[PDB]
Amino acid sequence: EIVLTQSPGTLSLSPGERATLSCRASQSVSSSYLAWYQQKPGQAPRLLIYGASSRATGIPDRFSGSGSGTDFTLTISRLEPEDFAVYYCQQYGSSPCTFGQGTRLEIKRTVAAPSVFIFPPSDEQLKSGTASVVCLLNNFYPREAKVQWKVDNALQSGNSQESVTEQDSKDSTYSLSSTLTLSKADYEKHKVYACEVTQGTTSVTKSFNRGE
Amino acid sequence: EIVLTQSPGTLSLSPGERATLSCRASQSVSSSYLAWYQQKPGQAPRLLIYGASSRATGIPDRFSGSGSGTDFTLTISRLEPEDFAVYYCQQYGSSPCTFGQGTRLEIKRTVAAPSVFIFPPSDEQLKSGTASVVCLLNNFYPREAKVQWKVDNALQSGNSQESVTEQDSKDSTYSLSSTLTLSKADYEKHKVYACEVTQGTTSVTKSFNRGE
Amino acid sequence: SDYYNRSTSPWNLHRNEDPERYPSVIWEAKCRHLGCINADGNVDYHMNSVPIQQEILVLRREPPHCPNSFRLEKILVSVGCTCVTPIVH
Amino acid sequence: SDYYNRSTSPWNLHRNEDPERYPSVIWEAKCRHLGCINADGNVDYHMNSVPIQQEILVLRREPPHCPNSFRLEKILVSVGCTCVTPIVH
Amino acid sequence: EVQLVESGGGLVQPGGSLRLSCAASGFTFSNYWMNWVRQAPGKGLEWVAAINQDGSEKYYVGSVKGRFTISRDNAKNSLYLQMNSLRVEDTAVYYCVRDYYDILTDYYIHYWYFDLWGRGTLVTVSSASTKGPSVFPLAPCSRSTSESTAALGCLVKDYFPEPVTVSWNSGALTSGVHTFPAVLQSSGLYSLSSVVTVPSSSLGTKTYTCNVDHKPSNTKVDKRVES
Amino acid sequence: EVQLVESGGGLVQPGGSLRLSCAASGFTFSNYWMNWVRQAPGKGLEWVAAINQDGSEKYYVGSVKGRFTISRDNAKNSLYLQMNSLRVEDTAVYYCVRDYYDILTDYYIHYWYFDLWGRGTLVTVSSASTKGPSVFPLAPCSRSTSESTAALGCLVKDYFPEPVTVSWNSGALTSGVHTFPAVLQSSGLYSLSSVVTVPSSSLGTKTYTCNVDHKPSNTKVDKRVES
Repeated sequence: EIVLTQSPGTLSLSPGERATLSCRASQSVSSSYLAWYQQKPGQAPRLLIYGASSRATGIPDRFSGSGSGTDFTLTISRLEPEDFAVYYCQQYGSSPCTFGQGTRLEIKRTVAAPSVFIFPPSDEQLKSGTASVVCLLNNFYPREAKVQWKVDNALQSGNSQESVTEQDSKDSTYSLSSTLTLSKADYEKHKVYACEVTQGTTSVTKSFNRGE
Repeated sequence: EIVLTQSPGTLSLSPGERATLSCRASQSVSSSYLAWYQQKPGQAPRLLIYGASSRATGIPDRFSGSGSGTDFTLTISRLEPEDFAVYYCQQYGSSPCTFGQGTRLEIKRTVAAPSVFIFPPSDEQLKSGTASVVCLLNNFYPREAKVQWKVDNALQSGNSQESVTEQDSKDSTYSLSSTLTLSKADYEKHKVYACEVTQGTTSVTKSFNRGE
Repeated sequence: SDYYNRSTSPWNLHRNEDPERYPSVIWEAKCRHLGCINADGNVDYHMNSVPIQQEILVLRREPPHCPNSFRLEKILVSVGCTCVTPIVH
Repeated sequence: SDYYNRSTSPWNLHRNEDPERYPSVIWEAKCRHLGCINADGNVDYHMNSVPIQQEILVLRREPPHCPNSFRLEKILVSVGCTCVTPIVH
Repeated sequence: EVQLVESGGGLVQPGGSLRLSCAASGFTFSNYWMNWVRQAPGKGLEWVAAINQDGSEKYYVGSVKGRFTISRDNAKNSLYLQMNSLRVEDTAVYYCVRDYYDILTDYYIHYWYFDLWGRGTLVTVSSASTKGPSVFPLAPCSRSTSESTAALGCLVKDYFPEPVTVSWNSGALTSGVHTFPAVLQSSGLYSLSSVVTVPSSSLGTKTYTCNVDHKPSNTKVDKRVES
Repeated sequence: EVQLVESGGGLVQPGGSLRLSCAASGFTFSNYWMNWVRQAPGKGLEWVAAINQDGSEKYYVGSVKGRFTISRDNAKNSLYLQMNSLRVEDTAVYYCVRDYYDILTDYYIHYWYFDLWGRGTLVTVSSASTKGPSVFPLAPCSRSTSESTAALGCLVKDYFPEPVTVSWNSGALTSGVHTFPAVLQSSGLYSLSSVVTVPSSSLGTKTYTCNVDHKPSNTKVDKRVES
């Protein structure tokens, strides 16, 4: 079964630039039967390149295909906003057909610090025996950032989960929800809840006292 | 292609004992289509077991076959001198047929120290511009032993080669030839040639002076 | 030949003779599996066993029950399976 | 069907009609390779492409050059290749 | 206008059955080979099955052996997938796809690539029962002073299966609204957050309400966040 | 009496050809499938090719693609292997083998295992020319005192190809004689040693001669070792 490995896992570039996408096959792909697909969050894939180098019907000139045997390249010469999506390669030379694991093309821009907000749990949830502290990191760049909950100064681990939005259509930033999750009995024994965000050197810390 | 791995690489046991030989298949061997062959030095292989458990025509009761799928065993319950040979497993359930890399069954007995002899090169070879110092390790047990040439006390490396006999039919020992190989110009500049053998604790050193 | 049992796409044979149909000796080839039997002896379902069919001529009486000369009818018979893949290599 | 081009054991067809031989429409199947084309599209020689042959009935005049009723002769024709292995699975 | 419409998704228990259906509108269905390609939430693309023009041939991925059955109906212009004894690992969005074919002379040449795709349906295989969301207000410890730009939100905790759709003030509030992808808790239930950052001068004037719509459970929570 | 006799071995240059022949004596040849299985000096067993009862089928190992050709002659009861464009890695002892067959009802069942083998021929693929051995005496620095059991030998240096056969005193001296397997020097030529340990009282009475027989070069060296 041919195993397609794509490089990089994720590619941060700015519109106007040239994107160079790699698909490495575990075995020689017969008669260069390799296709490339584009996939925007929430939508379904779209065929771009076939037979390693041929552009599909409608696909603009800026999309280019190269490769033979085991190494295959997809190139987008002068990047436009609508080109920032996930990219899969697929082979149709060996049975069964296999796909690459994907490479997302992200819109690289100026660093931005999030606007950190900390929301305490509601007295509605408190009567249900569970405490949920959410921290929001509003509009920031790049995706990487480190949130670390602190309860009565003690650092938390194993009791949090987070989620990140897709890249903003207009400002190209990222937002991040983080949820600490404790028992009502736990929360009711501590006064300080702090959400700590770290981007590079800086370490912003939004907080609250239980009785406030 | 099924890959058969046999364990151990070599098995030292004494006649009367029970030998337990292992053949591990990289994939499930179809309908337990596995054969076992015996091979004595200089002779050609001989079929012993077929269909993982069936003894071939003429093969004595002491030979036993076990296994299914990936793990297969060959057992010789009460070892006799004529059973000490190399053993290959072969599969015939997957195309192509592949063999195990082999497991030799050696006649384990009492430790014996070699009778170390050092022969200098002849004046016949000396006029041909090359010096060859041979050290013989006569009749010893087990096979393992370490020879280390020494020239004017300096330890030699990269200029020696050795060879070992098959296991002696009568006394079950091993003999070992070792050849140091130098230029005539080299040999003619040093006086002490020593062959150093090491078995366990002991380190016997046969030698000679060039002019003797 | 024993190709029917040693093929990657093995097939079973099924003999027949309809009350008027001739010859009596016609073994119809039927595929054993959907998939094919790989080199390791396992069935791989990204490949398919397909029967190769042949259009040929068979003996038939019209009007029926006649031991003389008449017009012979059509016959569609599968004679052996082969292993196919969706890829045109 | 395009099985001839999509099989692991692909075959080419060769049409023929000897001066007296009938019917004229008979395409003799010949194997493309000794080995078989694996899933990766390569030829593996630990497997063999073999033609499946069928014994059937063909039109022949005896005495020759006759457009009437006579006795039909024997015909040995390969109609499609299959992939075999030395192992009976 | 040439389209593919999947249907048949939904929550199933481990051991269950489902039948996905795909309506192939705007083209002569009989001319193409079809396939089912799945995508686990977040993970990549994976081929499930393939089918001949007339169904003469049915190709399958190893993992779905004798559990899944592809089938078609050239008269009803539809493709189906019969999913039996479903395992949790079958949780994915299934796409029905059209296989590009070419014609050199009088010979049809099928290629195992997909020139047309569908919207795909989400199949969820879990033991968890359908649970409507418990919706909570995300509000700063105290309005007073705080800052000039307030954040407000909705914690949509403990819902199953996916999806929910959050909306602000009956979809009038769209600007600077961030609805976070859901994270599957340790309880096997999803939780998510919708947030809005409004001028803190607007609080005490404008009311802020989020519209949590959980169609798998026909639940709809409309929650007013108060500072 | 049922036997297999290989012939056709010998030194070949890289790029060369050879044809191995195997005489299948004592059984009806047409009934069995045959194979060529090679063994590099010291290394293990490896299948090379296989052949049908009538030659209808010819199976080959990947490494020998379009370079080797198995063939038979049921009338001349023989099996052949046509080795073309030989590479150094082809250096090995080649065995011709008989494939076990069974008959359940009226059906022949071939099994890919070998109930009968031959003695095998040694094929050597190298650029090195045939070189006769340079034979030297192995004798203690000085007879006098030394010990009671003297060792004596023959250094058979720089011969090609293999084999040599060493013998002592026209094969009269067999007891306590050790002929060492040859080691392939850095020059691509073999060297080996035959040794004998005799009572040191015998020296000065008995003469000791070794008989180095290099049949690939029709050379025969008879050397007298003197203390």
